[PDB]
Amino acid sequence: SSVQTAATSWGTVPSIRVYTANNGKITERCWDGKGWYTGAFNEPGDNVSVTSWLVGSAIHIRVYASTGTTTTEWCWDGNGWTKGAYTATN
Amino acid sequence: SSVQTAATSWGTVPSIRVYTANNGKITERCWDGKGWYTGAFNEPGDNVSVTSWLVGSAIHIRVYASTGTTTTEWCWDGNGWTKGAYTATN
Amino acid sequence: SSVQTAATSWGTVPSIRVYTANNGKITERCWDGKGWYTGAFNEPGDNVSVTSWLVGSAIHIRVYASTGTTTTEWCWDGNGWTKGAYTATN
Ligand SMILES: CO[C@@H]1O[C@@H](C)[C@@H](O)[C@@H](O)[C@@H]1O
Ligand SMILES: CO[C@@H]1O[C@@H](C)[C@@H](O)[C@@H](O)[C@@H]1O
Ligand SMILES: CO[C@@H]1O[C@@H](C)[C@@H](O)[C@@H](O)[C@@H]1O
Ligand SMILES: CO[C@@H]1O[C@@H](C)[C@@H](O)[C@@H](O)[C@@H]1O
Ligand SMILES: CO[C@@H]1O[C@@H](C)[C@@H](O)[C@@H](O)[C@@H]1O
Ligand SMILES: CO[C@@H]1O[C@@H](C)[C@@H](O)[C@@H](O)[C@@H]1O
Repeated sequence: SSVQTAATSWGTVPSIRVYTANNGKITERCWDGKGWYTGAFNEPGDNVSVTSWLVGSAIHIRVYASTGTTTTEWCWDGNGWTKGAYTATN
Repeated sequence: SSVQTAATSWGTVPSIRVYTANNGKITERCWDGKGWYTGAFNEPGDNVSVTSWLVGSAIHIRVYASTGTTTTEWCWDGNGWTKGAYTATN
Repeated sequence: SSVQTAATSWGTVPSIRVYTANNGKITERCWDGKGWYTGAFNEPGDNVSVTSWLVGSAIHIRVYASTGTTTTEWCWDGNGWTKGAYTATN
């Protein structure tokens, strides 16, 4: 019905990422202290969750995008978004 | 049908905040080690996400509240809740 | 019928937990740096959120599981999942 969001943040600036699932597409908005901008994340899904962790100053993000019973993990490790090994039996 | 929640926590006590979206209104329950109480956050939304970060011992919280395609950011930085600069274009 | 997910992570290995609400049941998938495996968490809910915090190297997790207007908190504190004191009046 309404759009569905997930958010994560890191450091003390801070950096924030907000994922929005909207009519079966998930997009990303980004804050690194200098204003909101559109991020590179673009994947299909009706539902989104996210978690992230720092290794020093390098951010690692995992976005979990679901359509039906299939959840697909997407990984940011500094070098673009790549499909992760996550599987489930839903 | 069911209500929809988002949660964040910080420190080692810990402090926890649970946001619940219910029939278009989001409310807040709080734990700081001494029992659950109703927090000050009260905003419209059908969907809620949240993230938080520490700057030293000072907590900062961002709650993302959505109704239809409009997501509104709310900010706690120690001194009450204020509308954030987040915009999307959904 | 789309599933709904929540995620948390900790440390820098990292450890990740992904909770999936699916036809009124919430299940758990786990990563601690080897493969993905099925976790012990199994509770009723149409909606799930989660937060976690470290006390030293010991993980503490709180999962908020909602069915209708009733949100139930589940606690991992290193030995097993136990019902938490969380209440709300939804
Ligand atoms: C630098 O690129 C921005 O930040 C990264 C951590 C990701 O969230 C990416 O999609 C976004 O466009
Ligand atoms: C190195 O493996 C990648 O990162 C791990 C933290 C997990 O998210 C895994 O599913 C992913 O493919
Ligand atoms: C001190 O006030 C309590 O904690 C703050 C961090 C906020 O979550 C606020 O809504 C709540 O009432
Ligand atoms: C300083 O700006 C405020 O805090 C930032 C971390 C962002 O959440 C932004 O939208 C908000 O207006
Ligand atoms: C050791 O047990 C595994 O990890 C714990 C932190 C919990 O996530 C539990 O459900 C899971 O099976
Ligand atoms: C010790 O109390 C347990 O842990 C706290 C951090 C809260 O989650 C509370 O609801 C729970 O019963």
